[PDB]
This record gives sequence, structure tokens and C-alpha cells, in this order.
Amino acid sequence: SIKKTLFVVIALSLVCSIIVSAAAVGLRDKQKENAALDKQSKILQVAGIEAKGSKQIVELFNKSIEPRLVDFNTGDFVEGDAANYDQRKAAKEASESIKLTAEQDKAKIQRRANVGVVYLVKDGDKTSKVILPVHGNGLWSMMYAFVAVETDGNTVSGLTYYEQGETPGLGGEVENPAWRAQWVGKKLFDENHKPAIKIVKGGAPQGSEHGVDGLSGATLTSNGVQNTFDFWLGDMGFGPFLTKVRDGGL
Amino acid sequence: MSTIIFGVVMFTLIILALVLVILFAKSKLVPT
Amino acid sequence: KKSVLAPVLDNNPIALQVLGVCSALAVTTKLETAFVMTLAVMFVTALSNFFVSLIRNHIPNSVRIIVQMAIIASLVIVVDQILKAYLYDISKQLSVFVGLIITNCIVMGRAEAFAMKSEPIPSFIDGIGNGLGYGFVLMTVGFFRELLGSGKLFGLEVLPLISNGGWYQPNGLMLLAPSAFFLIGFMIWAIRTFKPEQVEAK
Amino acid sequence: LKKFLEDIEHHFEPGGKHEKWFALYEAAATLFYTPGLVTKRSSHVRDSVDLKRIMIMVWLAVFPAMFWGMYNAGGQAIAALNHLYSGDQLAAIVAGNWHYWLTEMLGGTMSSDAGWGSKMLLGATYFLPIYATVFIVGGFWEVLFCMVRKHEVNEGFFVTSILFALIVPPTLPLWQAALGITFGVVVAKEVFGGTGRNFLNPALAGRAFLFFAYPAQISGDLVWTAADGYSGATALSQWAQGGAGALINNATGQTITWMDAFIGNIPGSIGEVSTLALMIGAAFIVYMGIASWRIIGGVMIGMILLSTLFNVIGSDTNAMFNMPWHWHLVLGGFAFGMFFMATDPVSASFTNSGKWAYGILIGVMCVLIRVVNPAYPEGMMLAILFANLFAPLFDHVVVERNIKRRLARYGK
Amino acid sequence: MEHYISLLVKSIFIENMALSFFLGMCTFLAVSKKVKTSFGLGIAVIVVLTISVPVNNLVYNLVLKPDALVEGVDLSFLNFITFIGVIAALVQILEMILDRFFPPLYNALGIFLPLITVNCAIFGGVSFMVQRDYSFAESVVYGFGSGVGWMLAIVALAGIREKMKYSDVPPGLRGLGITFITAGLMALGFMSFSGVQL
Amino acid sequence: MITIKKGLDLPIAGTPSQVISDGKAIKKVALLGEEYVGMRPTMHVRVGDEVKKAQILFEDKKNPGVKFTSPVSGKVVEINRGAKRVLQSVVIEVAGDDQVTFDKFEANQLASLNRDAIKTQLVESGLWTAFRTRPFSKVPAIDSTSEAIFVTAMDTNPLAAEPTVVINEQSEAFVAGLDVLSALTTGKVYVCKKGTSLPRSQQPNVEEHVFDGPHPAGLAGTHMHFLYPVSADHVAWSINYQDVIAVGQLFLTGELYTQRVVSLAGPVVNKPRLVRTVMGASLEQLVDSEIMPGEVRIISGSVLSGTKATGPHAYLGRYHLQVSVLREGRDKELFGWAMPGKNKFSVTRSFLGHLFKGQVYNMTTTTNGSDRSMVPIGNYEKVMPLDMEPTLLLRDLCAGDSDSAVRLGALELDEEDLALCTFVCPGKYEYGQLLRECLDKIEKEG
Ligand SMILES: Cc1cc2nc3c(=O)[nH]c(=O)nc-3n(C[C@H](O)[C@H](O)[C@H](O)CO)c2cc1C
Ligand SMILES: COC1=C(OC)C(=O)C(CC=C(C)C)=C(C)C1=O
Ligand code: FES
Repeated sequence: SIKKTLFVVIALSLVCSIIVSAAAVGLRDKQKENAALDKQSKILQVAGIEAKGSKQIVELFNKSIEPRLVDFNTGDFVEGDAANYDQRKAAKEASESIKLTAEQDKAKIQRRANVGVVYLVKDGDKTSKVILPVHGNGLWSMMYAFVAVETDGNTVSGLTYYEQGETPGLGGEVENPAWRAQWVGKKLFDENHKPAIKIVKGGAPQGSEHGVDGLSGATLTSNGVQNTFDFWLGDMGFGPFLTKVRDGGL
Repeated sequence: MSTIIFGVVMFTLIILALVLVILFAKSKLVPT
Repeated sequence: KKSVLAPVLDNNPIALQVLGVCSALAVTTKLETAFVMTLAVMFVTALSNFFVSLIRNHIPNSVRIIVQMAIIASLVIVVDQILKAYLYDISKQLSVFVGLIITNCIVMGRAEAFAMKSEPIPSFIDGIGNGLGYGFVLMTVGFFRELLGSGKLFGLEVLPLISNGGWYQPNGLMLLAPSAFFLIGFMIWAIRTFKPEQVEAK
Repeated sequence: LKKFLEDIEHHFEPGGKHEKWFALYEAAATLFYTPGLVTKRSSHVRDSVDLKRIMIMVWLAVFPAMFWGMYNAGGQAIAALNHLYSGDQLAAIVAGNWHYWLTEMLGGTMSSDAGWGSKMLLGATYFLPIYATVFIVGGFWEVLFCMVRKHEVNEGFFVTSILFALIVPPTLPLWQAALGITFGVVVAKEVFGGTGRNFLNPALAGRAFLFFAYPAQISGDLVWTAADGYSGATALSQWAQGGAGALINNATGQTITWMDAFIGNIPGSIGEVSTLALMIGAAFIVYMGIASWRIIGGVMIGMILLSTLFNVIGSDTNAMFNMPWHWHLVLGGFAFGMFFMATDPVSASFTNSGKWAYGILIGVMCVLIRVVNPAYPEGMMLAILFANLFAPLFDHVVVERNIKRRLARYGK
Repeated sequence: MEHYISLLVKSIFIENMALSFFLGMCTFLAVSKKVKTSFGLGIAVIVVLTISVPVNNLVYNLVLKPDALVEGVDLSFLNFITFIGVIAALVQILEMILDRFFPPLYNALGIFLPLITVNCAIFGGVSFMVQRDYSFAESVVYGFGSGVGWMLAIVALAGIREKMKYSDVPPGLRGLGITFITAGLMALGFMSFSGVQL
Repeated sequence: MITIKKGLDLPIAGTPSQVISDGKAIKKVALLGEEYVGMRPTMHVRVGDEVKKAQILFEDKKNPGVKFTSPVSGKVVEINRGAKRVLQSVVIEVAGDDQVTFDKFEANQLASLNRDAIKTQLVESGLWTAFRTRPFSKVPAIDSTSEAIFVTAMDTNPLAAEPTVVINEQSEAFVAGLDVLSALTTGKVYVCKKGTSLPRSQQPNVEEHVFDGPHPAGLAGTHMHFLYPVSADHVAWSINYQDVIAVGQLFLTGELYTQRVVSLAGPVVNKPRLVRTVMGASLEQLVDSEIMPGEVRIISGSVLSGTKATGPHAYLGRYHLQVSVLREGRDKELFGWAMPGKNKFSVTRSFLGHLFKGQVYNMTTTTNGSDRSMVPIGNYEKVMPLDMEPTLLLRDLCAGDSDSAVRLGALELDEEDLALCTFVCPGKYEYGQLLRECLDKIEKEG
């Protein structure tokens, strides 16, 4: 009884474990590249690069995009494994992130990683754009976006929200191509270099350097978008980094 | 293949521990 | 052959046996997740029944559940690893419900009720049949939820949304959980209208 | 009329050529004349009250709210139109919308000096099509279910239809109103067997369908005033943004006083704005014994306690924390739901002790959703639907205590 | 205590396991015929969930999480087999304990244990705990709160179904069909808490 | 004193004058077979047979040993039967004065009589059927005992006779009957009355309790709920005051006492008054020449709980002490449900009638509406004085859930206890019939 019970359990466990372990280890490398290619495809899209096949995405990402670490406090580049840096995981660790106060936490993120990752879009050997990952709390969930900025450090080249959970008809319009097209050509800062991008409720004026139309019937999500850019363009975000970029960096 | 070997050992040991606990509990609780 | 098609309408796992309800509510927001979940449940149920029937004469009764869940979980782990490697986008949408295939009442229900007392080949057929009935509900519910909540089928635009210059305003409630309860309930009303023998007595 | 009804009676009785329409015939014949039936068993005499009179008193009790709502809806629309447009631009707007030029065709005016007749007429053009669509679509479902199950049409749909029409924005599309009433009548009421056999409020279940299925047409700043191109927040939305100081009517530039909200000079749902009109209607049905004062008392107790608790706690970020109880009373659909929707006897608790707990739960939930839920400025519909789920549970607690007393022979 | 109290309220009303994540529906729809039967099942779910979540949290953090035993070895692929194995063992042990020393408890809780041995509600709660990376104290609060929320939903459904003794459901919807519609209407009410960022 | 607040007194016109007068000569009487709960008759007589007074007519199969005896001396003329051959009535035409005699005692020794001797004399005389048990409102088994016997010395029914007038005429018989009941019971005797003085028994186990308030203050079910709660293991007996008088006459004179005093009343009665009559008297002959013209309904018992006395049922009931006559309300009114209702009575305040407090109503048999589902506007709680949840109990009766109804107190109730609930029901449910079906199901499975 006991001998038969243990023999069956041990034999069954060994066979199951071997199949499970082989599948988990053999497929592990392909699993981690699928996660990478999902984000790499999104960064290529916001940068304005056409890529359809998985191989095409990999070759274009390596050729055109160079990830680099940036320290938020100083605005200087930091040496590290940029392609494998996880900013979200670093934001949840006390040794690699700072807790924000009520005054500073405009976007309601409650924490901020010490060092972030930016993506330099290079045409050959000269940087043409910089991709800044920003995030801020919406009405229902945290919203993550990529914003493409020209080398002048003021002009927006494109925007793409790649992770949001707002209502599809109200708030989910952050992914609407028509709304995203409005961000092209806008200026992030005024002549005093203060953050000046504004989400205008009821529709921005047609000729405007800083105004972007708000989401119809979605004032709360629009406030989340406005707070997101207010924080990340401030001194606590990419403020000093964009100040150095506009001075002749990159 | 250290991960595979560790996976095989831990998978067997976890199940064996669960089986032994149930058998010990049944022997010490269920009347006979 | 009749054993394959019996769990579709005569003995439907969800409409009659009240098994597998949890996944039917969650994953049916899209046809792509409903189709993948259908294949995964059909794959796991058929193989779990097959392997359990092979060793049905040696499973100790004291730890019978542990032995059965060791086979069921191992198959689901392999399915989860494969989905992460080849269907990463769909696997991310399925979230925790890939793991919940282990606790799906259909998989354990058929393994205990049928596989323990049947030959492996009929057990494999029984698992395929119950997967077809389970999938029939998932695809039917997923069809209405996706078409009426997004105007799309498998991501292909069938009804042009007004936000994209179309004419159809998507129904927000179809993307919310209460619609899944309603659709299943009315689906049962339709099945038992054409199958009066399934009507519960008062 | 009476002779015609008697003559055609044999056609709808079994064996006649119109047997399948028997349900419709009794709905019409009994509508005009009493059935003329005598008792068959003990209690050879009966009380004069029946379901028809109970439903008709509630239906009449909302008439003051209905008429003021049409007057207020027109007044808000006309004021906003003259705030935005003038001269030829206003003339083009009037010609482009059939509500506006129909009002001017029937002797009314869209000018800023329009009288109460023009304002009520403009509100009528927005409310009557909604009420007609709700009545016809809902009535078809009620009759169809009764014909299939071979039962007489029970009363209560007149209350459901008029209440649903009064709790929607004046700009609601007609096709959405048809879908909303269909969900409320069929899913919430008819699949359970009709009047008296459901557990969920039918009118609010229909409104919850529109709330979540098509939130763009039942929320925001574009649906509460029936003026084309006019964007304006309401008092609950404005208070959530900037507290008491933010209550400004942009159509006229005047602050929203407490008396303005109490009388009903505010935008919102058609029949919810006037708390005074709802009080008059509620007083008549509470006095008649149709509406339960225990439920109404419980709602007030719940709202007063929780709102006072929020005021004492205070918040330097959420302005909804400092709203007093009397501001909660006169804003939103609190008064409408408390007087005419929380008092639905079928959806409420069946015990007097349960009714107090049922009412308190509604009052607590309504204030909670207003204050600590940022997505929704109001929570009365959600509060009542939530309390409909626990209404049987309150009864279960009460009866189990009663059974325990009985098993002890009531103390012998 | 505000952090733990906030988590407790979040797991009961904001993220109710039965009416916001809809796990365990099979036993939820079936056993909800009677209030006392549902009340007994709900307590059993609370006890199993309050024990299973903290134990699996200890196992995951000490063994299965990356770099737990040996640096560079990730055994997270064993999560599924380990979690259900612990749950399947603890439930069976409770049957052997209650039926032996506490016959009154075995009638009250033991008779419902076989149903929830592999129920989706227990496994789903453990999976959510791993995703959210709770601590041990948070695991106890989350496990207890999830069970209370699950018990609250099934008892509320049981009271509704007992009230429905007077209903006139059509034969096609009688039984399972009307129960699905009832639970869908209950989901609408619980959406009142949706949007509360607690 | 126990005061009842919840309840309703019907202000129906035609109240009787509380003066006893001689009634019409009654030429035939009958015993109604359907008014006894669970009674399966074994006939001991045939058509044409001549029967003596207090001679057994039929026996009960389901209650062995119980004898139903003739109230008068005469000839069996007809044995009416209905659907499934149910015994409707056994009619005897009055002719002669032959009778069966029994033992008679003195008033001093009545309280010391043996219980078996008392039971034997009551059963043989047929007076044992006056007792009804609670629960189930059945005639008690001859071998059973009760620790509580309730004497209904009051009547709050509409148009009911005042018990004070009848008891004062038969004070000696009433006290003698109480002494017999005191020896019969193993516990106590509860004489439930109003504040008016009544003749008193000197026995220590006979207790007078005063009940005040509107209907149903006078019902035996209300008295039991407040003095001796009943259940499966606590069975009480009830008996009305006029039957207590008959018990006293039986043990004092040795002869069955079948005289009754019933109130003849109602809107269509020309002279409402108390009339002397006999048990089971033909209501067609009693009511002859007493009613205004038109289609009328004659009711044995009260309007709230009584038997439609038509055809084979046109005889005074065993437990009925009044005869009510009403018009048949067949008129159809145009928008009658929406009228202000100056002359319409209601427990609610939806009509102008309640604004006139001193108004009496010529109530007819109209239903005032069609049958509908129950919508609980709270009318039941206003008329139910017992510690029950009326709305939830009534839903169980409509749903047929006998087990839940028992837990909610259905065993403590009779049909008359739910008469007010039937009256005020907006959905026009008849809860008396539903309760009896639940009680029949409970007994069958017991
Ligand atoms: C005082 C009162 C309030 C009512 N309130 C509502 C209501 O808010 N919504 C509704 O659909 N029906 C309402 N009704 C009608 C009816 O009672 C209700 O639809 C029931 O749910 C029908 O079973 C009400 C009826 C009364 C007498
Ligand atoms: C107010 O009471 C009511 C009626 O008459 C008085 C109805 O005819 C009807 C029936 C209506 C239709 C459309 C058949 C209802 C529902 C009702 O509530
Ligand atoms: S499928 Fe989840 S409990 Fe059955």
C-alpha cells in the first residue's frame, strides 16, 4: 500500500517534472524576446518608422533606436544595461526610487524611479528624436505613453498611449489616431522654458502652439493627461534632461 | 541544465511532502 | 460519433452541468481569446482524461486528487509556456485564467466522472466532446459580445464605429461582465426551448 | 362605450375569433369600467383599494415634477441659446433644430423674453417624444409577455414608464430610450413573472443599462441642457471641482443659491430638479399609505449621518467632503429616488425593521458614491440597485429573530 | 491600521471575488438555493482562503520566487502545480480534523469542504496575491477579505433566490437560466464601487 | 388587560339591536359536513329515517369515536352531496319531541366530576364537536387532553351579537359550563372577555382575561397568542360562550340544549336584532320576510369569515352565531377605480371616506378590482396584531411553501385569523383557502 503509493507518486512526479522543466527552460528565451518585441514595435511606431514583420522590427530597432539611462535629478546619462532596465520594477523598490510628496505628486504615481530610460532615434549617426516614456494616473488606471520630442527639446514629434484602461468611448480616445495627430508640432515649453503644454477643455484654438483638444465628455481623463505632462516636464521629471537637450545635447 | 535539475527535484519534493503530510494526517486522525 | 456531439447541446457542460462558468464570463470579450481558451481547455481535458485512464488502476484512493491535479496542472503549465512563446499577446489578455484551467470544473469533472472508469481512447473522445460543448458556448457568447461591443470579429471591423467615421455606436455594457450573465441566461432559454426535456421541474 | 365592450366580450373569450387578443381586451375593458365581480369565498366584503388606484396615485404624484421639469428644461435651453447666439446666428440655429422651430410654429418664441408658455412648450417637445417612445416600446413588451403566458396585464407599467422618462437627460436619443425601457421591462421585470414578482427596480435597471452601455449620452457637460453647442456642468459636478463657490450658472452668470436648487432652477434630469414639487407629490402618497415613511425616514437618516461624518472628518483635496446634508437633499436625483424610487414596495424590504435598514443603506450608499467615487457625480441609481440586492437579506435577519422568539413561546 | 483596513474594504466591496472577478461561479450559482446552506459554504470559503493565501505566500517567497534558493535559478514555472497542491492538501486535512475533533464544526463547515477543494475562488485569490506581491500580513488580510466578499455575494444571492419563491419564471428560464440573469443584475449593483481607488 | 392596536373594525351599516326577540318558526335544520376540518362521514341514517334529538347522524372516519348528533327530532329528508360525493348537509325536518337523555348532576358537584365521565357524556351527546383544536381547528380526539381551554366570551366580528346579553340570561348555565370545563382541562380555563362584568366561576383554574381594542381582539387565535402560544406540542382547545351554556345545560338537566341566539343584521335587513333560533336552522326560513327586495347574499357567520348560505348550504353553521345579509355588488362603474370615493371604505387614506369618521357603509359583495399579484403597500401590518411578519408569511402561503409558513407561525392561525388580510389585499387574494391547503399538507406529512 504505502510502497505502491509512494512509487506511483514518485514515478508520476518525475515524468511530469521532466516535461514541465524542459518546456519552461527550452521556451524561456523565446518568451522574453516576445515581451521585448511587443514594446519595441510600439517604440518604432511612435518614432515614425514603418515595421511589419517581427524580423523587420528587430533589425530596425537595433539600427535606429539606442536606449540610454537618464538620471532624473541631474539630467545626465548613466551607464548601464538600458535594453534590460525595468523602470516600473525599479520604481517599486525603495533603494532605486523616491517617494513623492503631495505637492510633487501631480500625476498621482506616489513614487518615481531614480533613473529612467530614454530612446534616442538616430538617423545614421546623428540623433533626430528622443522618446520619453511618461505615465500618470487616469480615472480608472495608470496610463502609460511614449512622447517623441525633436532635438530642439521643445517640439513634440508624436505621442502614443500604449497602456490605458479608460472607458473605450470616454477616455479610451487617447488611442484615437485623430487625437494623437494633434500633438504633432506642439511646443512643450514657453519662451520662459516653463512647462506650457495645455489640454484645452471644449477644443483648443485651431492655430495654437501649446493647446491640444481635450477628450469629449472625458474631463477627468483629460485632467490625468494634463497632470501627467505637468509632472514629467517639471523639475521632478525630464525637466533638467530636456533643459540640457535644448542647450545642445544629444 | 541546473534549472531543469532543480525543477525536477523541487517538483518531486513538493508533491512528496504534500503526499506524506496527507498520509500522516489520515493515519493519525481517521479512526480504524 | 454521438459521444463527440452529445456534450454540445444534449449535455452541455455550461448550459446543463453548470461547469466551466468562470472562464465563460471573463474571456468572451473577444473571439480570439474565446477561441484560444476553447482549444486550451479541449487540449487539456482530452489529454488529462487519456493519461488518467491509463493509470486509473493504480491511483491510490487516499491521494487520488493530488495525483489527478499533478497531471492536470502539468499539462496546463506546458500550455501556459507555449502560449507565452507563440501567442504572447493573447496570453497577456487571458491573464490569470490560463492557470485557472487547472481549477476548471470541466477538466476535473470529466476526469473523475468518466476517465477513472473508462478506457483511454473513449476518455480522450469524452474530453474532446466536452471541449466542443464548452467552446460552443464561449464562441456564441464571444460573438455577440465582440460584435455588439466593438463592431469587430477576430479584430476585423464588421460594423464601422462612429469614432472611425462609421455609423455604429458600440454598446459599452457588452464589454462589461453583466452582459455575459445575460447572454448565457438567454442562451439557456433558447436551448431549453428546443430541448424541452432539459427544463427543470417546479 | 359600455354596450360596445359588452357586445365584443364574446369575441375574446375562449372559442372566439379574437382569443389571442384577450389580454389586450381586458387591459382596455377594465381600464374604463370596473370588472363588476363579486366575491366567491370568505371575506365576502373587500377593501376598496386595488392595484389600479395605487398605481394611478403614484402616476399622478409625479405630475407637478413633470410639468415643472418641462418648464425648467425649456427655460434652461432658451437661456443658454440666447447666451451663445444672437441675430442671424440664432435664427439659423432655430431653423436647424426641429425642437426650436416647432416651438416657434405653435405660437411660442425662442427669444430671451419668452414666457412660461414657450418654455414649457419647448420642454414638452423634448419630453413627450421620450415618454411616448418609452410607453409604446415598453407596453409592447408587457403585452407580448402577457399574451404568451396567457395572463391579464397587471398594473404598474404606467408608473415604470413615466418614472423612466423623468430620470433621463432631455437630449436622450429616442432609440436609446427604447433600448433602456426594453432592458428594464424584459430583463428586470418580465422574465421574473411581471409585477410583484421581481426583486430589482425596473425603471432604475433600465437607467443603469443606458448609464453603462452609452455613458456619453447620459453623462458629461453636453446632455443636461437642451441647447445646441452649449457645454455646461451641473451643481454636483461643479461642487466636486471647486466646492460651494463653484456653483455658477454660466447660462446667466448668476450663482446657484440653495433656493434655486430647492425650487428647481438648475439643469439636470427632466423630473429631478424641483425638490419642492417632489415633496408635494410625496406628501400625498405618504399620507395615503402608498409610500412607506419608514423607507423615506431611513434614507434621510443615512444621508444626514454620513454627510455629517464627512464634514467632521474634512478633506483639503476633495471638496465633496464639506457638502452639508441640506445641499445633498436639493442636488441631483436624491429627492426623486428617495420619494418615488426607494419606496417601490416590491423592490424594498417586507418588514418594518427591514425598511429602516433598507432606507439607511440607500442614504449611506448615495452619499458614499457622491463623495468617494470620483467617476460618478451621483449615486442614487447605483445606491438603490445595490440596496435591492440586500433587501431580502434584511428580511431574513428580522424573521430569524422572530422565529427565535416564537420557539421560546414569546416568553411563555 | 489604515493600510490594512483599506485593503480589507477593497477586497470585500471594491474587488469582490464573486461579483467583480466572478471566480467560483459554479458553486456560486449551484449552492445558492438556501441561505443557511450558502452561509455554511461561505464560512468554509473564508477559512480555506484565509489559510491558503498566507501559506502559498510563504512558499512562493521562500522557494518559488526568482533568486530564492539559488541565485540565477527561477522556479516560477512551478507556481501552478505548487499552489493547487497546497490547496488540495489543506482542504483534505481540514476534513480529517473537523470530522475527528469537532463534529459540530464538521456539520457546519466540513460538509462543504469537498466542494471548494479545487474551486476557482481559492486558486484565483492565490494567483492575484502573487501578481500583486503582497507581504505576509497583507496576505492574511487579503485572504480574509476575499472570503468575506465571496460569502457576502453568495448569501445575498441566496436571499434573492429565497425571495423568488413567489416568482413566475417561464419554464425555459426556470432554474439555471434565471439564476444567470439574477447574478447579472447583482453585478450591476456592485458596479457602484467601480472607480473607487481605495 | 391586553390592548390591541393593530386591526380594523368594519363600519358596515345595519348593526343589530342588542335585544333578544323570538325568531321565525324553523321547520327544518341540517348539519353541514364541509364545515368540519378533515371530517370523513360514515352515515348512520338514510333518507326517510326518523331521528330523535341528540341521536347520532354520522360518524367521523379520521377522528374515531366522534359522534355528530341531530339537533332536533324529526325525519331525514335529504342528504346533499357535491363534487367527489362530499357530504354537503344532512337535512332533518322538525316533527315531534323525542330525544335521548343523559345523566344530570347538581351545580355543587360539577367541578368534581371525573374527566373520563365528562368526556363520555360530551361525546355521546354530540356536544364534543363544539371544541376545536389549535393548530388545525379540528375536533379533538376523544382520548386527548389539553392544558388550555379558551372560552370566547367576546365577539368583535362586524354585526356580531353582544355576548353579555346572552350570558346574563343563562348565568347559571354559563357558570355550570365553566365548572365542567375546569374539571375537563388538565391545566387552566381562559375566559376571554371585554371589560364588562360577567358571571364568574369559583374554581381557581378558571381565569378571566380582558381584551380591548378592535377586531381581531375577540378571536380565539388572538387570545391564544397572548396567553398560551400554540405549536405542534402545545395544543389548545377553543369553545364559544353559547356552547359553554349548552355544556352547563347538559350537565344540569341531562338534555341536549340546542337553542341559539344569533344576530340578524346587514344593510338589507329591515330590523337588525338578536333572534332566538336552533342549531343548524334553515337560513331560508329564518331570513324570510326580513330583507329588502333585490339580489342579496345570505351569509352564515360574519362577512369577514362566513359561509355563503345558498342551496344545500343554506343552514346555520355549527360555529356561527350570526347571519349577515348583503347586496350582490355587480354594478360596473366608469373609471370607478379613479373616483374620489366619498362613500368607499378602505384601510388606506386613498378615499374621501376616511375624512368622515362617523360614516357607515352599505358594503356589497363586490371585489373592488381584479385578481393581481401581491404588491406589499403595508396594509397587512396595519391589521395583524400578532407577533408575526404578515407580508412574508402571506408570500409563503401564495408560494405553497408549507415548511417556511410553519416556521413563520402558520400553525397558530385559523381562516378567520387571516380574514382581515384577505379584506385589505390589493391583489384580491383569498388567504383563508391558501392557509387551509398549507395546513392540510402539514397534517398529511405528519
Ligand atoms: C410607491 C410606489 C413606487 C414605485 N416606484 C417604482 C419605481 O421606482 N420604478 C418602477 O419601475 N416601478 C415603480 N413602481 C411600480 C411597481 O410597484 C414596480 O415596478 C414593481 O417592481 C413591479 O413589480 C412603484 C409603485 C409604487 C406603489
Ligand atoms: C395605472 O394602472 C394601470 C392601468 O390601468 C389603470 C393599465 O391599464 C395598465 C395596462 C397598460 C397597458 C399598456 C396594457 C397598467 C400597466 C397600469 O399600471
Ligand atoms: S469553472 Fe470556476 S468554479 Fe467551476
